[PDB]
Amino acid sequence: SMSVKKPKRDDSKDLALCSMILTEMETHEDAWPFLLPVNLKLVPGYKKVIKKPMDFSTIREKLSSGQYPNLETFALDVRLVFDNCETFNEDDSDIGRAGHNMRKYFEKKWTDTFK
Repeated sequence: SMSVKKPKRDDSKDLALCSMILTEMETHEDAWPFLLPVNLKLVPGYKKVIKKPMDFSTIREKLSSGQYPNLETFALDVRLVFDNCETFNEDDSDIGRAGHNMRKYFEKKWTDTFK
């Protein structure tokens, strides 16, 4: 509350550390469904169904241009990429499996870097 603060967690490396996590997600062999925005002209249903499209290239641009106010807003966009994937793709598909794999990979890097 006013004039009453928890001890100050060092957040000065968070930008760099989120950038490294993102590089590792970009270079995973199962990243291919997530590297670029879904083409809304060429994928029937996507525009209407997925209210908030997100992909790695869009996170990378937001990161590089100071559009994440803190590391939690960054995690929310990464998770949004996989939540969208689950909404639109069957579990038993290459893309559906890719998303489960990448979400796992992300959550481990996230815990090991920050928790």
